[PDB]
Amino acid sequence: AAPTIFSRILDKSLPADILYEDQQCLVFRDVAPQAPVHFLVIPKKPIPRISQAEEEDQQLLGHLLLVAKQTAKAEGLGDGYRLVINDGKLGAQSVYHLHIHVLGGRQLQWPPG
Amino acid sequence: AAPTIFSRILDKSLPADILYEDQQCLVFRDVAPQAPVHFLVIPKKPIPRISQAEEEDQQLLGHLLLVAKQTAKAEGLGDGYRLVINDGKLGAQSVYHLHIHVLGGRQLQWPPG
Ligand SMILES: C[As](C)(=O)[O-]
Repeated sequence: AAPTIFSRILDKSLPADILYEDQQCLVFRDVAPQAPVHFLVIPKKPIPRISQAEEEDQQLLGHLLLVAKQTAKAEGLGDGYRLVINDGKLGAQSVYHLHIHVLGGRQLQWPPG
Repeated sequence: AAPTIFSRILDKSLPADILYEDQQCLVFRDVAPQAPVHFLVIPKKPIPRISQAEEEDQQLLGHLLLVAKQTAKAEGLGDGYRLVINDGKLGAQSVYHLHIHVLGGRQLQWPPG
């Protein structure tokens, strides 16, 4: 039944560098950054993976992408960035709580893994 | 906005392998695939890049993520996949019309470019 590590970031049990918070979501820096700017946008609702989002999540999912781009701008990513959502094993999903990676501050390569 | 190659996919002047279409969006296979399954989810509203989405796009943005995961399921991506949105030069955004890449059918690496 126990929730993921992200539930303990959300309830502030685990210290994190939090960039933004509202009643729907939380934004915090990734502690294993893959770029000079690397942060995560997560819903408070513990959707485990994008494959398990439902129609009722439409507004929340749109809010997560708007918060990602608002936070990218606040972090100074004016020359481009990348949003990544990993689902399951082949996506290399680490924590089974929905998160959007935001990466910037270097040239991102193609393919994206 | 200037016409892009996506304008020619949307008006069906440029043939594509179209997986899904509704009032709000179009889904078609990427012609330079980076994985055995690689398709694009695009809005019909020509938002040039995620950095230029606005609050009024919330419902559309949520719809694009739900169509991405519904189409991933229809394409048999039950072992995981990756969603990628590129913004601007450092994101390696090729076409200035908002698109979500969906990649599956192989193990995606980390970092994601
Ligand atoms: C051919 As493309 C739209 O993945 O840069």
